[PDB]
Amino acid sequence: MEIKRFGRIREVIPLPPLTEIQVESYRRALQADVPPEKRENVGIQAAFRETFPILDFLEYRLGEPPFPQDECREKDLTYQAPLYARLQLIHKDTGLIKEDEVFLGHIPLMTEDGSFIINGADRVIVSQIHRSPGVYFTPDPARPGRYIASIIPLPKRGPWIDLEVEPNGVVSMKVNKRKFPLVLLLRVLGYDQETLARELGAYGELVQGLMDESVFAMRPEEALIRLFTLLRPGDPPKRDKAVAYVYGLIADPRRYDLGEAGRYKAEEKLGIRLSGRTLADEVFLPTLRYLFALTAGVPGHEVDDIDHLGNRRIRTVGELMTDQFRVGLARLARGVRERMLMGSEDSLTPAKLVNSRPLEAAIREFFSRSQLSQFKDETNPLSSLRHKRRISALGPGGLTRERAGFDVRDVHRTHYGRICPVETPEGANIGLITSLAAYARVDELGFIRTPYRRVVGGVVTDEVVYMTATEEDRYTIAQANTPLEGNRIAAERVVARRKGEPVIVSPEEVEFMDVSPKQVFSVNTNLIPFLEHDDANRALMGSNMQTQAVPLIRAQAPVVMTGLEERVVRDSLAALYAEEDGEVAKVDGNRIVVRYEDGRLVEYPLRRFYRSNQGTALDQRPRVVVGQRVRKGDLLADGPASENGFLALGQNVLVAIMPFDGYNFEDAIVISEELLKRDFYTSIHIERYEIEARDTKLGPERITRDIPHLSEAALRDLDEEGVVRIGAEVKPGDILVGRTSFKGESEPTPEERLLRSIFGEKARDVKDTSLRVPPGEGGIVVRTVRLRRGDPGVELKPGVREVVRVYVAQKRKLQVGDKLANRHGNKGVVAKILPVEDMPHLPDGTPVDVILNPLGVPSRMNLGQILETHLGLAGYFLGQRYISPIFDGAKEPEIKELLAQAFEVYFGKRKGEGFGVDKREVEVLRRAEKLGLVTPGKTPEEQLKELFLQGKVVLYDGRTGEPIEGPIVVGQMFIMKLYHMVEDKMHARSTGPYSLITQQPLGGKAQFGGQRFGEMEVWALEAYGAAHTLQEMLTLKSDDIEGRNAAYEAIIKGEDVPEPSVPESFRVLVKELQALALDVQTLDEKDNPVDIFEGLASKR
Amino acid sequence: IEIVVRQMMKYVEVTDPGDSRLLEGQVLEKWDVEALNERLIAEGKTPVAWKPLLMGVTKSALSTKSWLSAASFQNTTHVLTEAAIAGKKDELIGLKENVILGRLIPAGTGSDFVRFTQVVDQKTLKAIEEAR
Amino acid sequence: ITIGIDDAVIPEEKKQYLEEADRKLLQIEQAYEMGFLTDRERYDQILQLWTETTEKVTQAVFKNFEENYPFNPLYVMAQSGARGNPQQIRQLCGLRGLMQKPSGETFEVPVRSSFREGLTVLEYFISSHGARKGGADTALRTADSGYLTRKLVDVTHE
Amino acid sequence: MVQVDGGRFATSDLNDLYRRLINRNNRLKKLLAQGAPEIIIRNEKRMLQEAVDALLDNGRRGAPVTNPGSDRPLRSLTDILSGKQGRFRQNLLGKRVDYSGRSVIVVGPQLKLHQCGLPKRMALELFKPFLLKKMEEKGIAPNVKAARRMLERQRDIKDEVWDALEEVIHGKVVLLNRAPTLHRLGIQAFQPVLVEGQSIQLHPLVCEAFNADFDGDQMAVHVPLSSFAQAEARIQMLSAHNLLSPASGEPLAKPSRDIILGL
Amino acid sequence: AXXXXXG
Amino acid sequence: AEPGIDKLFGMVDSKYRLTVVVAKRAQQLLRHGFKNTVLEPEERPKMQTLEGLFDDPNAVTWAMKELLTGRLVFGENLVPEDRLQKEMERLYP
Amino acid sequence: PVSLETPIGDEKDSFYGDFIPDEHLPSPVDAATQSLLSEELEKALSKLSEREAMVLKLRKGLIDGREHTLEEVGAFFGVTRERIRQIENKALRKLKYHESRTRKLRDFL
Amino acid sequence: SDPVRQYLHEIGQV
Amino acid sequence: SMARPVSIGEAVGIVAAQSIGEPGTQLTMRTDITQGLPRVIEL
Amino acid sequence: KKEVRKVRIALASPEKIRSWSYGEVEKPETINYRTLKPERDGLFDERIFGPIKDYECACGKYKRQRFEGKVCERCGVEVTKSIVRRYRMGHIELATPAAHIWFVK
Ligand SMILES: [Mg+2]
Ligand SMILES: [Zn+2]
Repeated sequence: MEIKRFGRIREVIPLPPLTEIQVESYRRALQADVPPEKRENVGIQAAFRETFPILDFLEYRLGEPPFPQDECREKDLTYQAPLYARLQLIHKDTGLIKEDEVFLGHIPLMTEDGSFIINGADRVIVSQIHRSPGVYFTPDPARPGRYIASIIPLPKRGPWIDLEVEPNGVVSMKVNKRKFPLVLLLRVLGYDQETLARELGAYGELVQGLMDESVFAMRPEEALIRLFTLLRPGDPPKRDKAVAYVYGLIADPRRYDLGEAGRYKAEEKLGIRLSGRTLADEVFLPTLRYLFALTAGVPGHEVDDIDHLGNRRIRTVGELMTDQFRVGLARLARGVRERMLMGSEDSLTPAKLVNSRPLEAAIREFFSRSQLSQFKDETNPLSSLRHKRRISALGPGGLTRERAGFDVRDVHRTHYGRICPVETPEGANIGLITSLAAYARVDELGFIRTPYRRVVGGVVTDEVVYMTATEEDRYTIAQANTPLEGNRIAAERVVARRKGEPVIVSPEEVEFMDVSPKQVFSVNTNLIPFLEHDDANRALMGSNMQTQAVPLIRAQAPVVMTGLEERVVRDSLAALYAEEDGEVAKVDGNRIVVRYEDGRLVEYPLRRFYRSNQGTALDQRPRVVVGQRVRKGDLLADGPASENGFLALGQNVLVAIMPFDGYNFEDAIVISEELLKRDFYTSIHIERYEIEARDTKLGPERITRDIPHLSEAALRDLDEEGVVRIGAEVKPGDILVGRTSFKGESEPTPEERLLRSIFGEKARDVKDTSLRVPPGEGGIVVRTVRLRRGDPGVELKPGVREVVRVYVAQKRKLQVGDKLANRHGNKGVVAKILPVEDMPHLPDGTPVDVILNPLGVPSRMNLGQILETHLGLAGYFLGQRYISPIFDGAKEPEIKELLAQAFEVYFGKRKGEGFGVDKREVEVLRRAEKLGLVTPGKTPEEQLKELFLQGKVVLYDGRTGEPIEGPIVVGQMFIMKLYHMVEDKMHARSTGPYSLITQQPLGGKAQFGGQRFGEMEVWALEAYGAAHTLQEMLTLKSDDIEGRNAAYEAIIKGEDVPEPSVPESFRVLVKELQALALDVQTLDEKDNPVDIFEGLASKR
Repeated sequence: IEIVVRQMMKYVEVTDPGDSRLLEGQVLEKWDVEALNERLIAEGKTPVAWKPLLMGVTKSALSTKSWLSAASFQNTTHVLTEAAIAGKKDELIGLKENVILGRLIPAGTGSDFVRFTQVVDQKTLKAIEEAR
Repeated sequence: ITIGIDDAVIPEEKKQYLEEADRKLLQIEQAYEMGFLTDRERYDQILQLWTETTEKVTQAVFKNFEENYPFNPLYVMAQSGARGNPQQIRQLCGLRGLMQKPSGETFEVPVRSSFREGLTVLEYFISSHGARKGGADTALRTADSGYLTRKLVDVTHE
Repeated sequence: MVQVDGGRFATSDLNDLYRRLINRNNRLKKLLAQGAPEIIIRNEKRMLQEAVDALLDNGRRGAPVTNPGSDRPLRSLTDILSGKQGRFRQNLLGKRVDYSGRSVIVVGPQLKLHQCGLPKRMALELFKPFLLKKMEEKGIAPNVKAARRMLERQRDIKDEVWDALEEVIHGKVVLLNRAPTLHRLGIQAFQPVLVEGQSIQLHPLVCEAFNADFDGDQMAVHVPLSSFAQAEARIQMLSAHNLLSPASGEPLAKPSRDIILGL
Repeated sequence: AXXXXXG
Repeated sequence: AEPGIDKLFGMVDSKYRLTVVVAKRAQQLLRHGFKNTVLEPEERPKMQTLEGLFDDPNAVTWAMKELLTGRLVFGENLVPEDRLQKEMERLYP
Repeated sequence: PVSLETPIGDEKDSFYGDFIPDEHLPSPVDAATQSLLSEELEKALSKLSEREAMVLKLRKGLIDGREHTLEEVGAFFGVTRERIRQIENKALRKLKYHESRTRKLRDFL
Repeated sequence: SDPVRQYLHEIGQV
Repeated sequence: SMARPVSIGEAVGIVAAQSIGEPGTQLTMRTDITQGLPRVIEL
Repeated sequence: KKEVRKVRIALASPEKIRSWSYGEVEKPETINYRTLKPERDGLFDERIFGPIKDYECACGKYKRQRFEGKVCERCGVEVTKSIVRRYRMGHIELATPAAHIWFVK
């Protein structure tokens, strides 16, 4: 097939590496491929440089991972490299100098896609956004009059500085709780009124505010000592130590670290040069004079915007990892503190001093339990991409709910080209979780930059500059869609933006121009064709649902593409590509072996039917046969959810947009049975079950094919060990693994003991704990993994003898209740599956696949789906696909043209085969010209062409054989099946486990937890005035014991449900109050105490 | 909205304690105050002088005769200390109390109006005379 | 009843209505250059202008449907009360209208484009602000629903 | 005090408070008998007071007491009664129900106003205890334990059983609920019509009251047990017995969407 | 992430 | 829905009265196994089985259908409870 | 020991001990099957001679909760220790016949 | 408050 | 809910609270005089 | 038999406090690590709060429901349902009286 591309806008540059944000970060963090002597000071090197000397640091190296990635996933081991550190011990006055290479533990390694393996699960470290270090001006919310200065260093490094003016006229300063005049600290910096006269006096009436008689007239050391009266009470000044705490507060690089990016912020805002990241002096003077300057209404002086992306820094994986590493290292040095004294002073090795436990615990904590470390989204490749490109405002060192108001969440004018306006969660995380823009890049300073073309006068160049949010404000930037003839602007009025405002300018005024619209949106957002016709609200939903797309066996790439589809699969590395020009020797399901021009023989194993975190099957299907010529960049094997290297998130189907008998009512969807026949929307899902055999004090838990009370009927599918056989079809209740455990301290109930003898000694030491298939679940057994204690290479948690795992697969066909969605945000569940004869059909007899309700269009205002439908129809009959860029896409004239071109295939061959127009088509056309869709007097041949140009055809109702009055829109729409599936979502409970303490219904392995009945439901029942029903909800169905047992018993016997005993919710209350020494009595009408405990509580 | 606003006007503040056990400036439900004045003027004792009071829903909830209800809402340790020292006996007037206990709510089919209703077939209709 | 892209019918009037809006803008612009108007006055006049024109365009769309296409699907769904309100119908056929700035003030320049015509990338970005605000608004409203109902049950339950 | 997987024990924080209280009381009695100086006796009396406090209300006075290895305050009786997801606060979130269930909803257009489509597989579990007795009444099972063992496997489900379930649910109704329940009509009673498939079929007209749409909303189902509860549900709560808004007095169940459109 | 189920 | 619901509503001064009455009558019909019914054989509520028409298993349907005939007598304090119980157990064991 | 009332998940909505099931108390199913078990046991057990029934009651520990040796039951009734064994076996055989006949107790297992 | 300090002071008296 | 005098035993306080509260979710959170839900709670 | 129409909350005299408790917990011991059983006079002691197993005493002398309310002469454990361990109150006798912090703070 041929793919017709649209749009007049040419992209000067390609899209950057998509996982770049995750990979480069950890690259510059670890510096493993950079030799120790040439290592720049950053990341691990930085933490090492800061924590040492305490014992001094020389270098470090990263060894090779003890196990490969796949084995790490399999055995539940963290994929990591050993961290060795070469250090030396300094003997003072002993003259001795020795050294050691110490093993500090392992550092988790990042894969090629940018994920991690932590204890076997794939984890992603989500990039966190916060305020960049530097100097800002709030201003003061309390007094609207003036502004507050703020000096902010790195999060765990240094204190918080605030400068404010009170009615006393004196300039205050904030450290911790206490505020004191900074005029005292000024003297300590070596400053006198003489230098504070000229330089700082220029601003009107801003000088004498910091002039105070007593303290300013004091010598530097006098003021220095005086500061300690303010800093801490009861501490003797100790003026030699007075240098220690002051240095540590400000002048010390080790304790106080202002960000390197924050250093840059300081240099840029104040317009100075810092010799280091240390405040002290150099910073205080310009910070002050700048404060008074902004106070004085002086040119080029701005109040900082906190949500401006110039002031918003993004700390990536390397940053966070380096932080926790620094913490663990500081705790290690904290161990060295107490370990560098106790015992022998004269003799010890650096190895004897160093305990690497704090470091290992810190890093393992950061990967296992951190809020930014989470289960990878493996549902498809695209989801795995997005999860890496996600930005969180939450987590340690950032906002939380209630700490986040409308202000933090709103899309800033500087989010353009930087953060996607469209893609965010709908819930309580809205605006806090955002995804990086497509073209967007992140420098070491941690700022998001956007590409811009540079223009000279009325001429546009190919030079592309990457500017940050602050730098963007400086210029006047015209849009990318502005008419361009060759390299020069062709319009008199050129639409542009200054400071994030829509300013209309002239060509010569223009400075920079946008590259492509694609820069201003996310990747997910970019996959939506005709986006410009979609309201941002539904578009959001499209962007979000695309990652919820489950890979289909038959999955197709969309008939209408934005053009990113290919590169998405490329950069997600789900698929195999040709590394070098060559020819392929061997091809089959499990491998592809190729030979290149260099005579290199290489065997690429294919991952087949592999269970992801979310249970979707990740399956690679080879697209190339034996003895084929491959070129570098050519696709060898399709990954999950990709068709010929293009992203395949669903199927393209024939949609008719009409109401159908209320089955498409309220966003419900109607589908044709045909879809199931050809296995459209059929996905492979792999459930993973596990069972453990542990040693109880009662005895060992045995995993065995021998289960008491079980016939051979139930056991037939189990092997010798008791495990089920590979390939067996298991329904709910069938045993996956047999197990036996000792019952009730080897105490049988006497009533049981005799009936066991009646039947010939069925009495036994063990009971059946075997793992069965939970209700509603099951499928065909695929893999099994058994691990035991006392066997090579295998060790598990304390107490457990062995562990079995059964990986079951099931191929789910589309069914009623499953969630389908297009990329335009139209979503719904299949409420009906119609037999093909019931479907609406074209005059050539072809039935439609899906019937979409038109009422879904007007209120949601996503028209991109209608155009996708039209263009899809054209491409259905023309046997072609399209690429329609965002905002650059196919225009209604072009679409109508392609429709006219397809109308020849559709209606043209009708005459060639000896057929005219139906009498029914005549009727429809009459009604159509009555409605005004077709010009009266023209031939039906032409009238139908007019209708078809509007994207509407004549449909026949398959049930009545009569036509649907008036024409109906039909066409190819790309629709996805979503991870939400009715099979996983159904639950039911009669009875089951109850909580130990609370005695409320609890979730079992084979049993459902029951629905929680909340206060609002209580209100509903009260309002209804149904007392008894509510009572049941509060008693028998809940925590009450006597009554639930008696009720079940009654229903079983056929007797009506008995009156409720008191619920445990009340009893436990009463007793809690009694434990609080408060008598709670339940009185009679006569005020005579009544026993709610049904006896048993009464002494004697 | 009328029912809610009426619940805001539920409470009054006594200026003159009268012949009852009440003190000056003590907030009390107008229903109970008019009840005490209905009991005391059925005596001939001097009436209690109360000032009408408006408080928002939060406070009009927080201050209530029922300690079971007041317990859930806020600062329950205080509600409970106060309830205990005074030995407050909570008749279960409202719904919240009854659901806390699990007893049938005083509404709908749990209302004493229709609850005690009895049904008898016409065969046992004439079995009342033979039994008497 | 169905929805094709041609069922969103832009009234011809939209052109005229918009053209007049441009000339009437120049008058407001020149009056600023001479010093007759202050910043706030020209701002208020521009917003007033675009509001008037927007309402006019809505009226134009619906009068159009009423006279020349009584059975049009959008118009029918709207009038019947089946689906859609005049504001949405407007955003499909007539102009989108004035988007709100992130600070809460109105943007000076509106969105001339309808949803059929398709938005400019800039216009889209501008609308995204109001989009976000509405999003967090609905998010909060659903975040606690029954807050008020709880407060009210606490007083009225007995 | 309960043992979990492995050899580890899980137990309440209360026990530690009780313990330290006891230790201090006993050491006090001992120090009294030994005739110790009033200094030590005072100290122990004080520590005893503090211990009784921390037991009753932890952290309210002085520093909160914590077990070594963690900075979390031990949860005391006051905390238990209220304020950290407390008794009175836990009774806001609600208690789970025994006969409940949940699934995804799809449109029910063929349903009459008083009916709702209920998945067979789901209904079976919901009505199971009634179903056993109906299996006894019929010739499908000798006894309760028998029928119960008969339903334990899906492959062992007879085609006679569904005919019995149809008898169980005859005349009965179930409650459907969609969260959030904003007003009372957010819970309504329908008589179930057994259907193949895993989805609950919902009447279109009741969608407005429920604020339910078909984009993947799920609804909970509940079973009234008592003949009383059943009665209440069938007169007071029946979907077709509330046609008008209890708020505005105007009809809540009314033509909408496609219906209006066609008419 | 919540609302009417985008995420 | 259910036949004659409005009339059942008309028979009482409160809906919840009707609910209590129907419920209690259902309990009566269940405990005594439907032999105490005021309904004649042709008035008996029927259910459609595979075999044929059988007695409707539902006690509430029965109670309502009886109440609609007006043959039942309801109200507060008609008789003492225990006497009613013993009389009913004597008439229908 | 691990503390109950420990936060479970990333939220404070749950405590650890909330998820711990109660294996000690009988399920509504269990207690019912158990009561029916006793009912059906003493239904067919007491329908024979009370002597040979009491033999099984004493020896299997149905009463007093302890299994009595043949000597003790033989001391209670007065017969020989072998006689109590023979009547126990004929009682058990009688119960086997009654079981194969009525199929009542076949299902508890 | 801080009974350790209290008691340690009482001890400091002796 | 029916058109006729309310039946005695009605839950009517609860019905009131729901009746007011349910649409409350449709009242605007963001705006001299308070508007929407903030005004409703102000009253 | 007679339903509860009221709920009263008053203070508790030590007289009233002890009228509750089935014994004094005299020891700061929970259970024994080896036997996994309540220590004598400890927080979990069966002698006070009742039987861990239903209708069975600690030592195991009386295992049948036939003895109910019968307290063992050996282990001193009443023979009843274990449900009473959810209910039965214990207590602690204080050397010096202590103020209830609810009323003080
Ligand atoms: Mg929904
Ligand atoms: Zn004993």
